[PDB]
Amino acid sequence: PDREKIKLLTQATSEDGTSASFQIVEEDHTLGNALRYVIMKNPDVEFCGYSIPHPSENLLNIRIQTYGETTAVDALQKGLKDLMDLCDVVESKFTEKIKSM
Amino acid sequence: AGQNATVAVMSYSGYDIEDALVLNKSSIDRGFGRCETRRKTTTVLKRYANHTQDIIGGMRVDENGDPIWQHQSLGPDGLGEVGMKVQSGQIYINKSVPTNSADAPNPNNVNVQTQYREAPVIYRGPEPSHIDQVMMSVSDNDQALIKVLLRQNRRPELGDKFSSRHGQKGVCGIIVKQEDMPFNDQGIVPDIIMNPHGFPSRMTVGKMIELISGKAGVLNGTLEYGTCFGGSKLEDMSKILVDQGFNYSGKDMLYSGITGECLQAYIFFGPIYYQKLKHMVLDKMHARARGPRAVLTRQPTEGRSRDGGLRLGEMERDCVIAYGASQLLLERLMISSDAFEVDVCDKCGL
Amino acid sequence: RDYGPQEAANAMNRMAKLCARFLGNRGFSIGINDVTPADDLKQKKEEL
Amino acid sequence: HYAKIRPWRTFRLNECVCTPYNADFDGDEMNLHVPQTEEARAEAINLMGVKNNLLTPKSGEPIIAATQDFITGSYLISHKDSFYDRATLTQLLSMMSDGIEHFDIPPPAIMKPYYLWTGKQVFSLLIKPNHNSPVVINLDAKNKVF
Amino acid sequence: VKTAETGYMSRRLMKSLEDLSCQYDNTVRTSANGIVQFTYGGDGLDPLE
Amino acid sequence: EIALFKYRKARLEPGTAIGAIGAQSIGEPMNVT
Amino acid sequence: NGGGKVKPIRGFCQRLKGKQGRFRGNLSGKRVDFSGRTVISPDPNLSIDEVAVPDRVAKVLTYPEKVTRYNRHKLQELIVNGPNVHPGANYLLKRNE
Amino acid sequence: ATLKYICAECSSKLSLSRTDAVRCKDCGHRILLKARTKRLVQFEAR
Amino acid sequence: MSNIVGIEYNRVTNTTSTDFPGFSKDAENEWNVEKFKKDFEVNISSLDAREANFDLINIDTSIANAFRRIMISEVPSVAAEYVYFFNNTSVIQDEVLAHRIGLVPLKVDPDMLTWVDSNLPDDEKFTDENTIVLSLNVKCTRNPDAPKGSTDPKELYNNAHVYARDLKFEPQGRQSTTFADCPVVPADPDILLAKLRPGQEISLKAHCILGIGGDHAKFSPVSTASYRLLPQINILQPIKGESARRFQKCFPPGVIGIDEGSDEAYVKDARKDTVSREVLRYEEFADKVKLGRVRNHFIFNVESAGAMTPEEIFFKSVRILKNKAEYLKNCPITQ
Amino acid sequence: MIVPVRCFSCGKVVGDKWESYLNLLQEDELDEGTALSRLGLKRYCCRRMILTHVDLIEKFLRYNPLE
Ligand SMILES: [Zn+2]
Ligand SMILES: [Zn+2]
Ligand SMILES: [Zn+2]
Repeated sequence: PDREKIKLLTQATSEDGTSASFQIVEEDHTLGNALRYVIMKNPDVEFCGYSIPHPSENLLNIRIQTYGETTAVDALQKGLKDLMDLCDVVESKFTEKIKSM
Repeated sequence: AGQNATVAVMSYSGYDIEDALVLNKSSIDRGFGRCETRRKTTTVLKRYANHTQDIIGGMRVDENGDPIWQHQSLGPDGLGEVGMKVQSGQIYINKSVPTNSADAPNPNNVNVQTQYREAPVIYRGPEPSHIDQVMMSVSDNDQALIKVLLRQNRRPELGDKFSSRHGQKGVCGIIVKQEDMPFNDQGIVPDIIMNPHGFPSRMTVGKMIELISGKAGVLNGTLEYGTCFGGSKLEDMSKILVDQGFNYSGKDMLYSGITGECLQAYIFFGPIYYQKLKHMVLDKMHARARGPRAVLTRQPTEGRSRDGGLRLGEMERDCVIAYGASQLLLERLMISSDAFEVDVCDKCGL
Repeated sequence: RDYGPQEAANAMNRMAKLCARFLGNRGFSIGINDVTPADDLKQKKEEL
Repeated sequence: HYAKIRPWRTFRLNECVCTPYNADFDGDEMNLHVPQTEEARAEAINLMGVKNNLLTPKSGEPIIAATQDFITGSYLISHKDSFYDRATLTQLLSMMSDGIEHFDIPPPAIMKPYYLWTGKQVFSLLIKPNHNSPVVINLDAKNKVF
Repeated sequence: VKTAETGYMSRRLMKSLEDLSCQYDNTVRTSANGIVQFTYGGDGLDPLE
Repeated sequence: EIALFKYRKARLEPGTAIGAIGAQSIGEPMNVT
Repeated sequence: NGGGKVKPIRGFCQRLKGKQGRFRGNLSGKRVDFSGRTVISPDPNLSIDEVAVPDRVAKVLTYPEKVTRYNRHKLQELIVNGPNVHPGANYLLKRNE
Repeated sequence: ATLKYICAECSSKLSLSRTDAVRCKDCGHRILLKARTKRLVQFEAR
Repeated sequence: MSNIVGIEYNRVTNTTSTDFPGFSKDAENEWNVEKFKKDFEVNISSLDAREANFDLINIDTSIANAFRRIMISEVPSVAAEYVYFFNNTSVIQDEVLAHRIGLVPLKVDPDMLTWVDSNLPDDEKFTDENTIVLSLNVKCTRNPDAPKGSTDPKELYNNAHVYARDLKFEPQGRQSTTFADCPVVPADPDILLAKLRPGQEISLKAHCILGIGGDHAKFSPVSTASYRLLPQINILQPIKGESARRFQKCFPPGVIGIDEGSDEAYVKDARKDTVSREVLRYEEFADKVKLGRVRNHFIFNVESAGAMTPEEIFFKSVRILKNKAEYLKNCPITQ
Repeated sequence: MIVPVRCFSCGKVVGDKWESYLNLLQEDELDEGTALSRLGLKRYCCRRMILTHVDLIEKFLRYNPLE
């Protein structure tokens, strides 16, 4: 339950899902590029970007401004666990083949 | 003098911009472009007309078993030794001279010919160095002479002049981690990654050929001749390259250091010989808060080294007047410059 | 000349902070054939 | 300048302001000052400061602007032959201002043959990224190579 | 060498003109308050803006 | 509103030093000279 | 004497006259304290109207502050770090001067 | 050896008294250098 | 376009993924799985002990690209970092010599250890099952056997070339008894650390510790890892005969193949070509040929230092990302 | 001074190969690239350092303090 992972940025977001900017400390384009592809194929998702402010320090902004219907964090949760399902499917296929050689 | 370093001409990592090269970690980590920097500080030891030598005495060792940190920079000899990190503030030679050494000797002495004002010289600088070698030896006049050499290796930190040996004279830009900047097929990752815009206006295609020749020679397994109106010509390399599978144009696809997709234009990249220069930043970066003042003009001292202060020239100064800033002059040319109060007399002002 | 500096230069900073990644991500470079004249023109100039 | 502290060791500015200094980087050694008394601070920053001096007087012209990369980079995104999709534009508009902003998406440059947006748009948002963006602009002129 | 002379020319070119300012009359004056020009450029308008 | 606005906000306001900006301004960077 | 013609017997009207001679470069041209010097390197993600000043000079590059009111709850702390780490101070000057 | 130091040319272990002379013994050659300390020393490679 | 990147002489085309239902009036391929689970597949090229190669299919750029990234950087590994010396006289400066050691690979299974705290000091730092340390000391000995001159400086001088095999190890309490079947071994036991000659000696012990590759390449278990993005050459018209036999000499040897003059030039296989694209330089092959590479398909291979089996590398690498996302969701976001 | 154990790009272990290379050049003189090619060097950045890196330590051991 570490209170430092990501933070809702009140500066960027307005209200009610829609725009939400979540700066992930201690992470990189691995999770960003990996995740955006997942996120955008959730129907409600509209603008899911990310960037580092600068490689000169480790901080990672991720960005979702979407429609009404569901809520910002709900996307990141949903498609995030979807990215978990990715991981399982990956090891599912891969380790199957390799143990079967 | 230099490295043979692989590069990809590209504007990647907009930290690049103008002439400013940019590098690869897990390469600098792998030993790319590293420099042992050696210096020496001699201290002459001469006898003084009082006939008392200038002495090396040292090794205090209070505290029950250790010499104080400031004085912990040695061993029982009383002088610097091999293989020690020395942080600035320490003693890399302890030189004790008699404070009466310059006095007028008389046809008498009794017991103490000591009276030493000891002036050991202190390593000063931002970053630890090493004493790996020292010399006690004599000059011609038969006097003790000590010479030590201090060294520190410099990982090529941000802001180092890197010549491309073809005329490209540039600073190392913001050091990339690893993944960022491309990799391509066999996964070969460029080391230096350099802006194209230098080539059009500086208008030098010689390097642009040199890269071709480089990717060639390795692939045939040769060094590559070139010389004025001579050396290996270009066309031959084409076949030389294509047979082994690289585009004769000397270009290839790469893949996004970040995104991991195809790069939207073929990139010209390969081997080029680079080199590292003097004017290492760590030498050059210079700053003060309140530094010494010179007795005659009572104000900051001259340039780098001794200590700081920087130059507002007239031609430099007056630029502020175009903005007409009253106080910026005062704080700048007065309150922070020479802080003084004259006392005068209304009647007959003096 | 319209909206004043603070938002003006802001438009710049978002400009650059765009390009410095985008230029890089897409990629741009030179290549020999761009400098190299391809057959053709060398005959024209060669006469000229 | 408002000074921001960062690691390593050197002076680092935003390249668009190079042209006043005509700094080629390379060996160039700047001269860094901090003031001491207060009134000189508000003086320098709020008068002599960058944004105020954004135009250079003699020409009555904005000396500071993008050079080199940022120009040619723009020329690629600006270029007519380009396009962008929902993803590509998204991550761009992100990378344009690293986060921190609400946005709005103008209708797609094209339609039933998929959907896209062109550079002219995605750059248009660079000027007016949002609703609440007070930067309503009309402009026209010749560039060079016309 | 041209940059040499040019720099010098900026020094001197300043000097004779080194102090000239605009007063609240829209009348540019020197310092000791002899008047150099009445309405600046017949305009009074900053070439900058 | 725009025109006369800018025109009014375009003026020398007192205290800005012209001579200096002119100083800075000039120098940089058949037979006749 | 000497008399191999030592050149610069001159000490005075000189020391007041040209170049490093005071009344231009050592007086109107004063070499001023509280400064710093380094080479450059580009930072685009840094906004315009900044300069990245490296922490290592910030440690020695200081600014005068008169504490007031609002200041303590920052400044009372800013001491507890001390000169070593960056978000801190070094010199203190009391009200009793 | 754990004694003090070495020649320049002759290159042999040699000690010295306090305030005696720098000339080596094995060789008449004057200059000489100092052996590396038997004391421990530490880096971190990275 | 149909997972095939446009390949041209002056440019390349058709890049970003483009499978998601953002950009299409017909909105399809919206996430799910099953379509993907049952759709996604994989192949294996071959394996080594120290190197792996295989084939991947039906996924995007990103997650694979991440796998490369987290591979070359984030996967933890154990290597020498901190260095101890008992003197040294040798010619290499002890700095460089140090920088040489930890930069060598070491074959030992990670996860046999833990991470080390940054905080706790001194002896607390390097402890038992959380730590390794090795030592080497050799003094060169002039061999009384000197059959000739200018022979190898071993026939001159015994053990004048220090190798990785020369690197020995000190086990410790519970540190010894656990690795009995898996003693530490230094990658390639033959590597030149230093050269020297008699009267010269080096004594050292440096700590091999777990680390993360992104921070230093000496922590990379992976010499290199890359997905060569699979090309697909598409052919047009019979175009047979002599210049068709030339048409393969245009490309690398395996490439296409010549069945018969009438049976023209048939593709043997893809993936044997560097996409070096000079069917586009001669231009008379142009309209009868086109080029392509496939987004959905990945040539992939991994050069691993030899520490562990590279199949373990990639296999772990994903699970690290699983650990990452799983770890992340469970943490609530502050407001 | 001695061949870096890993290259500046791949960082594949070079160290073993130098000796085996140099011997493979002296014993059985053979074409450079091909040597490396049948020594197992493919990547050219990996390759440059075997085609390059003049050894300075052997030319140093001429000079040594101890002799
Ligand atoms: Zn008086
Ligand atoms: Zn001797
Ligand atoms: Zn390599």
